[PDB]
This record gives sequence, C-alpha cells and structure tokens, in this order.
Amino acid sequence: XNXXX
Amino acid sequence: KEFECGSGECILRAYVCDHDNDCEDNSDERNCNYDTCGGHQFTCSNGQCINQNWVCDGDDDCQDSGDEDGCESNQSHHRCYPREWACPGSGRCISIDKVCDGVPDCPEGDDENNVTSGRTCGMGVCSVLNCEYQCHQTPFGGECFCPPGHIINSNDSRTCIDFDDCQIWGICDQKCENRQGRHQCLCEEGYILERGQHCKSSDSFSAASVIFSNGRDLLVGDLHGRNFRILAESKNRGMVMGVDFHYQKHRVFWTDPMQEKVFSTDINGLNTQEILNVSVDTPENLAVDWINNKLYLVETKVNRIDVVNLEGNQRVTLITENLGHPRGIALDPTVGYLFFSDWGSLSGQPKVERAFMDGSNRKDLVTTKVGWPAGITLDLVSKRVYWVDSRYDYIETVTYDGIQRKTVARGGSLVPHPFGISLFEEHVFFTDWTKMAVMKASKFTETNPQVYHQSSLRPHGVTVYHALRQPNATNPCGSNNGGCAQVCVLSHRTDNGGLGYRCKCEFGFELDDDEHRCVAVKNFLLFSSKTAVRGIPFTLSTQEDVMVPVTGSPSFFVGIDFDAQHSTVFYSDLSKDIIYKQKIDGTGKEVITANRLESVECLTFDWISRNLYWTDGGLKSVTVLRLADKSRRQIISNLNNPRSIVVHPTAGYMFLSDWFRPAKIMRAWSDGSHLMPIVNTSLGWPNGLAIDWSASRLYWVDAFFDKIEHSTLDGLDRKRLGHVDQMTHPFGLTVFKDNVFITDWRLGAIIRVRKSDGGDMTVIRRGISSVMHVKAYDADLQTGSNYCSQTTHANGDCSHFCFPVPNFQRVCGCPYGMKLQRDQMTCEGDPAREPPTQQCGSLSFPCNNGKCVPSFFRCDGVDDCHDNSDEHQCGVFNNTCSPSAFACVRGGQCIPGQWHCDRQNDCLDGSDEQNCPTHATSSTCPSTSFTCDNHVCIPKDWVCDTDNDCSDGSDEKNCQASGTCQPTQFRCPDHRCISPLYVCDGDKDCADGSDEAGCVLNCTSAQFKCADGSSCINSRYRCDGVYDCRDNSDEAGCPTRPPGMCHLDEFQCQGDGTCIPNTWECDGHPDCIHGSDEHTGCVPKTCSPTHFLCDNGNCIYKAWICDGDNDCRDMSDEKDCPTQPFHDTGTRCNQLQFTCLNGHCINQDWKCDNDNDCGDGSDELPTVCAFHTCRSTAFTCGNGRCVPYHYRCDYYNDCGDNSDEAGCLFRNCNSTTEFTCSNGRCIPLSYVCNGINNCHDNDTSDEKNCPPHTCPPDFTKCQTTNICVPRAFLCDGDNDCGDGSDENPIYCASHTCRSNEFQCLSPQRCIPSYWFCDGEADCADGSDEPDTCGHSV
Ligand SMILES: *[C@@H]1O[C@H](CO)[C@@H](O[C@@H]2O[C@H](CO)[C@@H](O[C@@H]3O[C@H](CO)[C@@H](O)[C@H](O)[C@@H]3O)[C@H](O)[C@H]2NC(C)=O)[C@H](O)[C@H]1NC(C)=O
Ligand SMILES: *[C@@H]1O[C@H](CO)[C@@H](O[C@@H]2O[C@H](CO)[C@@H](O)[C@H](O)[C@H]2NC(C)=O)[C@H](O)[C@H]1NC(C)=O
Ligand SMILES: *[C@@H]1O[C@H](CO)[C@@H](O[C@@H]2O[C@H](CO)[C@@H](O)[C@H](O)[C@H]2NC(C)=O)[C@H](O)[C@H]1NC(C)=O
Ligand SMILES: *[C@@H]1O[C@H](CO)[C@@H](O)[C@H](O)[C@H]1NC(C)=O
Ligand SMILES: *[C@@H]1O[C@H](CO)[C@@H](O)[C@H](O)[C@H]1NC(C)=O
Ligand SMILES: *[C@@H]1O[C@H](CO)[C@@H](O)[C@H](O)[C@H]1NC(C)=O
Ligand SMILES: *[C@@H]1O[C@H](CO)[C@@H](O)[C@H](O)[C@H]1NC(C)=O
Ligand SMILES: *[C@@H]1O[C@H](CO)[C@@H](O)[C@H](O)[C@H]1NC(C)=O
Ligand SMILES: *[C@H]1O[C@H](CO)[C@H](O)[C@H](O)[C@H]1NC(C)=O
Ligand SMILES: *[C@H]1O[C@H](CO)[C@H](O)[C@H](O)[C@H]1NC(C)=O
Ligand SMILES: *[C@H]1O[C@H](CO)[C@H](O)[C@H](O)[C@H]1NC(C)=O
Ligand SMILES: *[C@H]1O[C@H](CO)[C@H](O)[C@H](O)[C@H]1NC(C)=O
Ligand SMILES: *[C@H]1O[C@H](CO)[C@H](O)[C@H](O)[C@H]1NC(C)=O
Ligand SMILES: *[C@H]1O[C@H](CO)[C@H](O)[C@H](O)[C@H]1NC(C)=O
Ligand SMILES: *[C@H]1O[C@H](CO)[C@H](O)[C@H](O)[C@H]1NC(C)=O
Ligand SMILES: *[C@H]1O[C@H](CO)[C@H](O)[C@H](O)[C@H]1NC(C)=O
Ligand SMILES: [Ca+2]
Ligand SMILES: [Ca+2]
Ligand SMILES: [Ca+2]
Ligand SMILES: [Ca+2]
Ligand SMILES: [Ca+2]
Ligand SMILES: [Ca+2]
Ligand SMILES: [Ca+2]
Ligand SMILES: [Ca+2]
Ligand SMILES: [Ca+2]
Ligand SMILES: [Ca+2]
Ligand SMILES: [Ca+2]
Ligand SMILES: [Ca+2]
Ligand SMILES: [Ca+2]
Ligand SMILES: [Ca+2]
Ligand SMILES: [Ca+2]
Ligand SMILES: [Ca+2]
Ligand SMILES: [Ca+2]
Repeated sequence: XNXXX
Repeated sequence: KEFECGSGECILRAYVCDHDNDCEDNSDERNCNYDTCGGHQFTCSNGQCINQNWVCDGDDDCQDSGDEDGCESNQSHHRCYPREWACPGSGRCISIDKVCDGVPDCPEGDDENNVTSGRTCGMGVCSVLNCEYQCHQTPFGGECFCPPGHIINSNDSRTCIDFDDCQIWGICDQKCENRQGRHQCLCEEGYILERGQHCKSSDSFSAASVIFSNGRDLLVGDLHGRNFRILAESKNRGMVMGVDFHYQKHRVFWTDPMQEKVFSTDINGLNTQEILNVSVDTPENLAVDWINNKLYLVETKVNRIDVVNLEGNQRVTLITENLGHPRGIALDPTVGYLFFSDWGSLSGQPKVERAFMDGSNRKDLVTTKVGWPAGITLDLVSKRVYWVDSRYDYIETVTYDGIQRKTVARGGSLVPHPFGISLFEEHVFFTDWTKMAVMKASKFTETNPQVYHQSSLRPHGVTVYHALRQPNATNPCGSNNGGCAQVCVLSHRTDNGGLGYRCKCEFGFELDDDEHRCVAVKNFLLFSSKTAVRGIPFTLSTQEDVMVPVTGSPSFFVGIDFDAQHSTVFYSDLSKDIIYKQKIDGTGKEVITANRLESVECLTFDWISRNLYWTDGGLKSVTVLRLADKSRRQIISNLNNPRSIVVHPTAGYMFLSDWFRPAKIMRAWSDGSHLMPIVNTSLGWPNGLAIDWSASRLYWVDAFFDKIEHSTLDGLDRKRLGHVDQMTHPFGLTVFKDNVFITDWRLGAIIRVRKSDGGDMTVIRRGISSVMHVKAYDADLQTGSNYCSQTTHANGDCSHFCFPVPNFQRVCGCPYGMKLQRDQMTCEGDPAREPPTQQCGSLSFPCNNGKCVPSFFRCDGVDDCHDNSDEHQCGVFNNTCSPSAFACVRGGQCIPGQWHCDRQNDCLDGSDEQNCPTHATSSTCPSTSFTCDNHVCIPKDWVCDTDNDCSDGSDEKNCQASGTCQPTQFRCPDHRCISPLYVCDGDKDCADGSDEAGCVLNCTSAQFKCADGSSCINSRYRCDGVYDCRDNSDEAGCPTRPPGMCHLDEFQCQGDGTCIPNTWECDGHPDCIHGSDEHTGCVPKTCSPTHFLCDNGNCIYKAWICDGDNDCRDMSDEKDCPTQPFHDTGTRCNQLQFTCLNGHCINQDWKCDNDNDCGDGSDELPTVCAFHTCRSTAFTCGNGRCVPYHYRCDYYNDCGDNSDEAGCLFRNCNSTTEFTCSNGRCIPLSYVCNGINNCHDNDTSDEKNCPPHTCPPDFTKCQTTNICVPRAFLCDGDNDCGDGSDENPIYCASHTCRSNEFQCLSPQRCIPSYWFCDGEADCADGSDEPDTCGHSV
C-alpha cells in the first residue's frame, strides 16, 4: 500500500 | 635507458633504489633517499614505506614480517618466556615460583600432581642435564631454569642463550633498553622511576583524580577512592554520558543524551553552561583536542563525528561515510591521529577505525574478532590504544599501527560488560555494566579486577584528571588561525606538506580551489527521512553533510523545501503536525503554522511571490500561505488522496498528484483555478513530481507500474524512461543538471539515474530508514521576477498575496474571510460568506502555539502542545492537574504519573518519593522465570549471559568460571553461557563462533533458500524485483512475460501494447492511451432504484446526496445541490467581441481602456463602463478603466488619471551624466535634443533641437521645436514632432495640405502627391487608392 506509515 | 649495475646487469628504474639488492654489487642500494614515511604509511624495519592498509592483511610486504607481527589476539606463546613454564592446554605461562608449589596456578592445573597421568613434582634427570644456571622441580622431574636474559637454545634445554627481556609484556611500564644489565627501564619526562620497574608521576604536578559518571551524576575522587565528591548533579532526569577535560583551562565536559544537551564546567563545579543544544540528540561519547582548543563529539541519532570549539561556536562534520554505530573516540593531538570505534556499520562489519584528526585516510585498525567495540583510550607514552568489547567481553591493546595485539583481560567473570576505559600510568579504569561499578585494572595482565566504586545504576565513560594525561605540543594553527578563513582543524604532522593542519569551513560554506578561503554554498542534495532532514553534496566522491541535520525527540519528517535568498529550509513533522523553518547553520528555528494540519505530505515554495504550498492528505486539500504575513486559504478542497505538489513561478502553473483508483495528475493556475487533468491515462500511484527548469519538462514518478515519465507542461509529448534496476516503489523525485534523483521505499535508499534514459543506476545512500522526498538546493534556480515582484512597486499592487498566472500576468488574492473589492486588487472583509472561526473546538484546549490538544491533556505533566503552554501555571486553582498526572502537594506542580515513586525526586518538594508501598508481597513470577532482587523476572535461560537483564545485576551475581551452565544454555568454551535462541542464528555470539560454526539453515513453508545457502529470506521477497540473496537466487527464474503479450491476468492496450490488470478492464475509466480498455463489448453497469448511480459507476444511497461529503469519491453526489432552502444588417459579432452601436466589433480586452475603438465611443461610453469590471489580470485605475498590467509604472500616463504611475518608485538617474525627464524617464544627457524625442514626457523638454535655429524644406520645420519632421506625417494620429506642427491647428484644419499633397481619410494624414493614387495603398484604409481615382500601371 502506498500510504505514509 | 634503464640503470645498469656495476656487475653488468640492467634493472628497472622503479625497482632501482627500493631496498632491493637486485644486482649482487648493490649499486642501486649504496645511495639512500628512503625518507621517513608519512602519516598514511607504515614503516618497516628496513625503512621501506608501505600503505597503512597493507598492515596485518596476511602478506609479508615488509620482507621482515614487521607488518604481520601478532595480528592474532595472542592465541598462544612463542616458546613461552625465560624463567617461565608453559601449560600445554591453553598456552598460559607461569614461572617456577608457582610451578609445583602445591597450587593449580593455570586453568588446566597440570603444574601439580595428577591422578590421571602419574606425574609427580620433585627432582629428577636434571642432574644429567647440568643446566647453565640451576635445576628445579617440575612434574616431569628436574628441569632447567635460567636467569633474566637467559633462554634455552634450539632444542637444547641444557644450554641457555642470552635473551632480550625488552620483548616481554610488562617488563617496564613505559620504556626499556637492553644494552646494560641485559635490560633497563626508563621513564618519559615528567614521570619518575620507582623501584626498578614502575614509573610514577612526579609530585611537581598539582594532583591526580579520576572523573566518571555514576550513571546519573558526575563524580570525582582520588586514585584510591577514599573520598568521593559529586561534581555536577543532573537536572530534569538527566544522565551524564561521556566525560573529558582540559587541564590547561581546568574545565570538565560531559554530554547528556536524556536532555539532548552538552554541558561544561570548571573543576570546582562553577560556571556550568550549555555548550550545544541544537542537532545534538544522543551524544554517546566525547573527546577534547587540548592543544588546538577543539571538542570532538560523537552523535548517534544521525551517525556522525563532529568538531566544535571549546565554547561551541564553529561546527563542522568530519566523518559521515559508512559510520554505522559510533561509540568510542580518542585522539593524540601531539602526533595527530584520531581513533574511534564502531560496533556496526552500514556494511555488517564491526571494526575499530583509525583516522587523521580531520577525518582523512580512514583505516581499519582492528577488524578480526572485534564484536561490539566500545570507548577507546590511549597510552600516550608507549603509543598504544586500549579498547573494550561488550560482546566478546575483553580488554585488548594494539599499537598505533594495529600490530602486536595483546589481551589484558578476558572472560565473563572478569569483564562481563565493559563500556568505558581510561589509562593513567599503569592502571586501566574501566566501567562495567554487569557488576555495576567502575573497576580498577592493571594495564598489562590481570587475574581479577578490583572494585573502585560500586554504583546503583549503570556507570558510564571514565577519565583520569591529570596534567601528564595531556602532554605539551606546538599548535600548527597558532600562526594566525593557520591562514584558514573560518575554521582550522588539526591533522597529521606530515599532512598538508608538513604544516600539520587542514582548513575547514562552517556549515553553509565550501572551500574554493585555494583550500583557504570559504565561499557560500550553492548546490547540495536535500532529503528527508523519519529521523532527520539532511543535506548532501551531489559529488559522491565526498560524503559529509553541508547543512546541520534537523532532528527532534519525536520525529517523522516528510515534506521539505528551501528559501535560497534567506539560507532557509522548510520541513514538516507528522509526529507534531507542524511546519518549521530553519537556517542552514541550524540557528533561528521558527514555526510557520501548527493549526489545522492533517498529514501534510509535501511542500513547495514560490520563491518569487514568497508563497508556501502544502498538501493536506487528511483534510484532502491543498493550501497556500504568504510568508510576509501569515495568510492562508484552501485553494483546492475536494481531492481524494493528494500527494506531492510542485509549482512553476515563472510559468504560473502548479502541479499536484492524486492516486485514488482513477489516478491522475492535475494542473492549475497558481491562483488555484482552472483545475484540469493533464495525465489521466495509464497511471497508478503517481508519488513524486519534479520540474526540469532548464527545459520546462515535467518529470513524474509512478509506483504501480514502476516507471518514471516526463512530458511538457501541457501534458503533451509523453515519454517514458527505461527500466531502472531494483526500483520497486519510488516516492521522491528531483531533476538537477543531467541527473535524476529518486527514493525507493522498498530499497530504503537514494538512487541516481541519467535524466534522458534508464541511466547508470548509482546508489547515493543506503540504509536510510524510512525515506521521504528529495529536493535539490540551488541558489541559481531561485532567480527571476514576474509582475508579482517587479520593481517600481511591490507585490503586484495586491493586498495580501498575488498569484502569478501563465502568459505573464498576475491575479490578486486574499485569505479566508476576505473578498475582492471592485478594483480586483485590494480585499475587504467578507464575514457574511466566510464567518470567523475559532482556533479550537469546545472540547480541545488552544495552546499559545497555534496547535490544538485534547482538553484533558492540560496539566498532565507532559508537553503535548510543543510549547509547554499546556503545562503552564499548573497546579493552582481553576488550573488543576489532570486525573492521570500526579500533583505535588506544594508550589503548584503537576508531574506525569509514571514519575510517581520511580526512585527519582521529580517534584520540587519530593512529594513523588514519599510513602509508597514497599510490599512486594508473596507475589511471584511464574516458575519458568527467574526472579531478581528487584522483583523483576526473566527466564532461567537468561541467567549468567553477561547481559544485565535484571537492571540490578541479580541475574549476573555469583557467576563463576566453573563452566557449569544450565542444560538449556549453550556454553562458549571459555567465554560465557548463552541462550538457544542465539545458537545457529546467522550471528557469531561467542568469541570463537562456536555457537554458529558447524550448523545448517532450516526454513518453514513461508521462507526461501538462497542457492548457496547463505541466508533464509522470507518468501514475500521472492520475485519482487529486488536482489536480496547475495547470489541473486531469489529473482532468478521468475515468471517472464511472453514477448509482446502480457501475463494471464493482465489486459493489453491495443494502441500502445502496455499491460494493465484485468480488474481495470471495463471499469468505466479508460486507462489505455486510446481508450481500448473500455470497448463497446463491455457490459453496462446497473444500479438499484434505492441507490444513486454516480458518474464513475458507484451506487450510493439517495439519502446521502448533499449530506456533507462526496461519498461517490466524485463530486456527483455533492455537485447538484439546489436542495438547500432558506433556514442592424443581420450580421453579428463573435463570442469574445464587444458590439458597438455602429458595428465594427472590437475584442473585449479593448473595452473601457481610454482608447476609442468603435469610433462612436461605445467601447468607452460612460454607461458601458459603469457596470464593467476589470479582468482579474488587468490593473484597475482609480478612474475605473482597465489597462493591461504591463503598462503600470512605465513613465507614460496611458491611464489618463495617472493612477498607474501613482506611487511608482523610480531609480534616480545619474544627473551628472544622464537627464531625468519630467515623467521620470532616465535618458543620457547626450540624447538631450539629439534630433528626436526620447523622454516623451509631458514637458517634451528633451528634444528642443538646441544647435540649429532652422531646418531646410522637405524635412519641414516643426512649430515650437525645430525638429525636421516632414509634412507627410501630418495628422497621422501621433505627434511626430511632439510639438503640434504635425497635428497642426494651422494645416490639415484650414485647407487640404500644400499643393503637392493629399490628405488621407484614415488616418486624416496629408501624403505626398506621388503617394496619392500611385498604385500602392499609402493610407491605412487605402483611401489614396480607390477605383474612383483611376490611373494606370
Ligand atoms: C605544559 O606546559 C605548561 C606551560 O609551560 C606547564 O604549565 C606550567 O608548568 C609550570 C612548571 O613547569 C608551573 O609552574 C609552577 O606553578 C606553581 C603554581 O604557581 C608553583 O607553585 C611552582 O613553583 C611552579 O612555578 C606553572 O604554574 C604551569 N602553568 C602555567 C600556565 O604556566 C605544564 O605543566 C606542562 N605540562 C606538561 C605535561 O608538560
Ligand atoms: C484526461 O485529460 C484530458 C486532457 O489531457 C482530458 O481531455 C480534455 O477533455 C475536455 C473535456 O472534459 C476537453 O474540453 C479538452 O479539449 C480535452 N483535452 C484537452 C486539450 O485538455 C480528459 O477529459 C481527461 N479525462 C478524464 C477522465 O478526466
Ligand atoms: C486560572 O488560575 C490562574 C492562576 O491564578 C490565573 O492566571 C492569571 O491570569 C491573569 C489573566 O490572564 C494574569 O494576569 C495573571 O498573571 C495570571 N497569574 C497570576 C499571577 O495570577 C487565571 O486567570 C485563572 N483563570 C480563571 C478563569 O480563573
Ligand atoms: C635443533 O637445534 C639445532 C641447532 O643447530 C638445529 O641445527 C636443528 O635443526 C634443530 N632440530 C630441530 C628438530 O629443531
Ligand atoms: C539553547 O541554549 C541557548 C542558550 O542558553 C538558549 O537561548 C536556547 O533557547 C537553547 N535552545 C534550546 C532548544 O534549549
Ligand atoms: C526444521 O528442522 C527439521 C529437520 O531437522 C525440519 O523437518 C523442519 O521442517 C524444519 N522446520 C522449520 C521450523 O523450519
Ligand atoms: C554618477 O556619475 C559620476 C561621474 O561619472 C560617477 O563618479 C558616480 O559614481 C555616478 N554615480 C551614480 C550613483 O551613478
Ligand atoms: C502637462 O500636463 C497637463 C495636464 O495635466 C497639460 O495640460 C499640459 O499641457 C502638459 N504640459 C505640456 C508642456 O504640454
Ligand atoms: C620524514 O619524511 C616525512 C614525510 O614523509 C616527514 O617529513 C618527517 O618529518 C621526516 N622525518 C625527518 C626526521 O625529517
Ligand atoms: C478558523 O478556521 C478557518 C477555516 O475553517 C480559517 O482557517 C481561519 O483562519 C480559522 N481561524 C483562526 C483564528 O485560526
Ligand atoms: C482540574 O483541571 C484538570 C485539567 O486537566 C482536570 O480537568 C480536572 O478534572 C480538574 N478538576 C480537579 C478536581 O482536578
Ligand atoms: C506467587 O505468585 C504466583 C502467581 O500468582 C503463584 O500464586 C505462586 O504460587 C506464588 N508463590 C508462592 C510461594 O506463594
Ligand atoms: C555445575 O553447577 C550446576 C548448577 O546448576 C550443576 O550443579 C552442574 O551439575 C554442575 N556441574 C557441571 C559439570 O555442570
Ligand atoms: C521466460 O522464461 C519462461 C520460463 O517458463 C518462458 O520460457 C518464457 O517464454 C521466457 N520469456 C522470456 C521473455 O524470456
Ligand atoms: C442492475 O440490474 C442487474 C440486473 O439487470 C442486477 O440486478 C444488478 O444487481 C443491478 N445493480 C445493482 C447495483 O444492484
Ligand atoms: C469584474 O468584476 C465582477 C465582480 O465584481 C466580475 O468578476 C466580472 O467578471 C469582472 N469582469 C470581467 C470582465 O471578468
Ligand atoms: Ca632495489
Ligand atoms: Ca601486509
Ligand atoms: Ca603450582
Ligand atoms: Ca511497485
Ligand atoms: Ca499535556
Ligand atoms: Ca519519581
Ligand atoms: Ca558480555
Ligand atoms: Ca543475563
Ligand atoms: Ca549465533
Ligand atoms: Ca527479491
Ligand atoms: Ca479501465
Ligand atoms: Ca454525499
Ligand atoms: Ca477602448
Ligand atoms: Ca503607464
Ligand atoms: Ca532627444
Ligand atoms: Ca503627426
Ligand atoms: Ca497610392
């Protein structure tokens, strides 16, 4: 997933 | 040609005169240049110089084995030593005074009687040996023993030959000579010889003391511990970490990792002051250059080694490359080396490293069997380094060149966990974290270390405070700062041609080609990560930073940008939801805004208008802010998952990326209007955008197809770059010169490729943790001026912010709650449409800083507002402490609950450490877990592993060398017991690797085998595009897409040939470049009557239309909301043309601008211009007209009211050589009355035609000035003379020209008769050439 951790 | 020897032989010049005999005549070896080696070289016995890296590598380069002497850690003796006996089992040597004395004096105990061998101690065959000195009893019988300087010969025990006692370890503590008495000791100056072996400090120096950290406080005592004095006590839960001093100035320095500060103080405890508190976060250790007045500092939040002066002003980073985990540091300024330790690098190798005192010529001083090397101390008189190890648990010493490794202590019962160490004369004082005490140890060999001070906490670095610890030496930088411009950092005495120093520049500067004068930095690579924001030189040949790292205690940095005109960088912090600004040097940290920030994913800076854009991924919007005065507004509001945004100031465009399933890339005017997609086909996860300023090409990065593309700013002419190796998931992107810089989350690295094709992938950084955007700092880029920042006025005459617009225009804007007035430039209040809003809701406390915190976080003892504003004046009435915190009974102070009775006096009155339960009760941890004296419990398996698990040493007490570990624990042969979870784990945990050697790998169904069996990687990393195994066994044999075709589950675009997932086929969105994936064969989508079919095909409840949010993810459900109630000739002009009363349409930009264009004045009638308002890009006069903006401040009253020259500031012309006209125009004095007007001012005093008093005919005289404009330019619409004679109230108004001229109809211009009806149209409308006039060719 391309979500900022 | 070559050199011919005297014996008749040819030898090559390079091998002529190189200590090689060559020809037997030795012709090439009679001459001796053979100069002394430099700092980077090792000196062999014969004088040959070899590079430092060749030392102890396995090759006898010196031809004497001087560079391969004792690289092993003293595994065994070499024929033992004279008057000593050898134990067969482990190579330990003891003398006859212990052999057969009745006590087992070596680990095997073979030196006494044994029932398993029958050996007995007594006399024997030695009567036949007849030894040179004496006989004595051994278990084999009588054997030879010989005096000092007497060793037995080659396999001849009866014969003793003279021996060099100078080679024995510890024969003399400092120095030894063998010319007299078979040996003799001597001492360095300042020391005085005592007995015949020991050198002690002379009493001519004041005193000697040891300084060490108790783990909380800074202690000091004498060399025997009779009395101890607390020097400086730690405040605010501080922790003294690493200590060093400066005997000349009587100052003691110590670091603080808990307080993230570095202090210094006098030896008396006076004048305790902070040396550094910026960018220093975990200063593990410290060191002082006592002759150059420097302070070398270790940092571990951003692993680096710094140097700063004793007062803490001039700062510069020295070592950054591959520095891993720096722990220890030591230096010898007199000779000029820097020694530092490293217990793990970016490469897995741990090492003890040597370097010059300016970071040059790094060398692996000790590499084999180093484990976890810790602080380092130096023997300044014998030229040896001492380091301690926490993994293999030993104290070892090597020389300055790494040769002659000798072990002074070893074992889990001797030094279970050393941290720090220091030498004074003959004793190494070393901290140990397991016995929890500073221990005093002999520096040659020890059977058992003595306890010097037993602590209740883990102690830390130790130093010995004495003058002889800092020998005198000259200062190379003392000769007027060494000539360096900013900073002089000492180096090796042979470096810089013997000058002994190298010039440096503080942060924000770089050295010119002279290496003496600093110049302001122009370019460097700026990148962000979870832990820090860093700036790196582009040239990979060097590694050290140019800007101070930006770091905090909680830290997650994402977005960054820079302001070159102020040497300022911006950044965001998702752990604080704030946007900061900070200088390159690190000073002047300020916040920009901390209000209503929700996951700001990126930033960009409009360097000409000074506007800051950021993207709120939580608010789902983009915001602009003017830095001159805080003024913010949401310009785009209804996005789905916006990401990196980039703005083009000169072109007036901004670009933003969205990666919700219908992914796209948008473009808009800088105003935040005309939003439209430019790339919406064949996209997935478009993370990073970048702009090529040298070509106006937009570069963007995709992460779903693993591609990087580029196109013009219009989105046309789209091109892809080639395959980039090991790129699986790119986030950041930056284009600078001919390189493209990218950051991949899967790699956790910064890679560089060529900007025109796939390029030579070059890794810039590795192991950079969670990595975020990159940015190219460049001061040349931030150059230019639109009409928003043109001179002669400011900010484009707009209140608040003005936005550059494409085609060289500007549009004025104002913040939230403001509306543009009728003039379209200045803004008035608009509370009717946008009412004022609070900083926080009713359930949250607004801090003094713009942030917002929960209302029950007030006075909880923890700074949540990042301004302490929530913890201010707490404890008083109407300001009670939170229920979670603990309140001190007096003085009004609230402290966190976890600080209540934790053995630290936190409350100012000590209320937090008073009357709390001592009842450990009969409470017991499970029978599996061992119980410490602190009632903390750990498993039985953890006992006696030399690790202080209990935090009080209870699990390591009464540990003995009996070698009788528990059945579960594995036993290293002579090191320690160890847990099974460390046996065969890929890591050598024992000293000799006995726990890892001989085992095999073994893997579950969720793991994969490398082909060579070197590692057992997770199955997730199989076939991922990243080479994980060293032998590349994971990515080999992966499914290959058939040539031309695509995989089974992947649609193919017929017009392009690329592949997209079948889930994207017939979804309602054309992903293929020609829309081939939404062909007419797609089944149409249906929706239920109870739902609403959104424009993207979604079905949503019809109740939810206009409910407050776009549930469709498209504007469909919220776009259509009228639901809200109260609670003549036939021909015609075009769409964009104004219509006059008499026709002749005129373009709408000519409407109401003081130019009559309709003839009748319809385009300028007062009725027409009464309601007309200026376009947003045009300047509005005070009269109400709409002139183009480029007419503003151009010396010319084109507005009529002079409203557009009102307030213009004009540069003062040099009146000594130029002429300042009445309108403000600057013209040279030489151009005054030069022949034609140049000022064109209202005065028209420029062109008076001063010299001549008249002009001849043809070039006819003008009226009030004698300019020679011909009559052919009469009544032509412009004043050619500038003095009326062409407009001529006399001619062209009385009668039609002279007899030889004709007056045109449009313009009303008299033209020569040979122009009139000559066959060529000379009037504007051709009134001189009608069919009526006739005439012929
Ligand atoms: C390194 O060099 C410095 C400067 O030469 C040495 O410091 C100075 O050493 C002298 C002794 O040679 C000291 O003189 C003594 O001072 C005391 C106190 O006033 C006095 O009672 C004695 O009679 C004698 O005069 C001097 O004070 C001292 N300090 C300075 C700044 O001059 C230093 O000892 C040298 N260190 C080493 C390790 O060589
Ligand atoms: C994807 O982007 C293109 C532009 O590259 C859009 O095509 C434009 O569509 C509008 C109408 O919506 C036309 O007026 C323009 O002439 C089209 N091209 C230009 C020159 O912009 C296209 O509509 C976009 N598709 C989606 C699904 O948003
Ligand atoms: C809450 O209690 C505090 C402590 O008495 C009050 O703080 C004072 O507030 C006034 C007005 O802002 C300041 O002028 C004083 O300097 C503050 N401290 C002192 C010295 O009293 C605060 O006013 C109280 N608030 C309420 C609503 O009672
Ligand atoms: C024993 O010592 C003598 C000394 O000359 C030497 O010649 C001989 O080689 C040695 N033998 C062994 C086996 O060491
Ligand atoms: C650092 O120290 C200086 C001088 O005491 C002080 O002015 C500054 O506020 C300090 N900054 C921090 C973050 O403590
Ligand atoms: C580990 O070892 C055994 C053989 O010794 C093997 O059968 C088992 O499947 C392996 N299991 C794991 C945990 O990988
Ligand atoms: C103006 O001209 C004079 C004479 O050439 C020169 O000395 C002076 O520096 C100039 N000053 C400015 C402000 O241009
Ligand atoms: C200067 O401007 C005024 C209008 O403000 C005009 O009447 C006058 O004629 C101008 N001066 C000259 C020398 O033309
Ligand atoms: C030998 O050469 C080195 C440089 O290689 C230094 O100049 C050193 O000072 C020299 N030694 C002597 C004694 O002159
Ligand atoms: C209140 O919120 C609005 C947006 O809803 C604006 O950001 C406004 O500036 C805010 N007011 C204050 C005082 O911050
Ligand atoms: C006083 O203020 C604190 C602020 O966190 C809490 O609201 C608390 O409940 C208040 N009342 C008391 C009795 O402490
Ligand atoms: C200690 O506590 C554990 C956990 O509750 C068990 O109750 C155990 O039986 C107790 N031990 C003793 C000796 O009472
Ligand atoms: C050593 O001590 C342990 C303590 O648990 C056992 O008693 C063991 O039997 C002893 N002996 C050996 C050889 O391990
Ligand atoms: C890749 O390897 C597979 C192995 O089954 C097939 O041979 C396939 O045709 C190959 N394709 C390419 C392009 O090499
Ligand atoms: C649309 O109609 C089809 C049958 O033609 C199905 O009932 C389908 O489920 C309908 N759409 C939705 C969203 O229910
Ligand atoms: C002038 O201002 C009005 C609002 O007062 C409108 O924005 C109008 O569109 C503007 N004029 C033009 C030509 O756009
Ligand atoms: Ca030679
Ligand atoms: Ca070698
Ligand atoms: Ca004995
Ligand atoms: Ca990917
Ligand atoms: Ca709080
Ligand atoms: Ca406490
Ligand atoms: Ca250990
Ligand atoms: Ca343990
Ligand atoms: Ca292991
Ligand atoms: Ca892989
Ligand atoms: Ca599709
Ligand atoms: Ca809705
Ligand atoms: Ca007009
Ligand atoms: Ca003008
Ligand atoms: Ca002129
Ligand atoms: Ca004219
Ligand atoms: Ca004509």
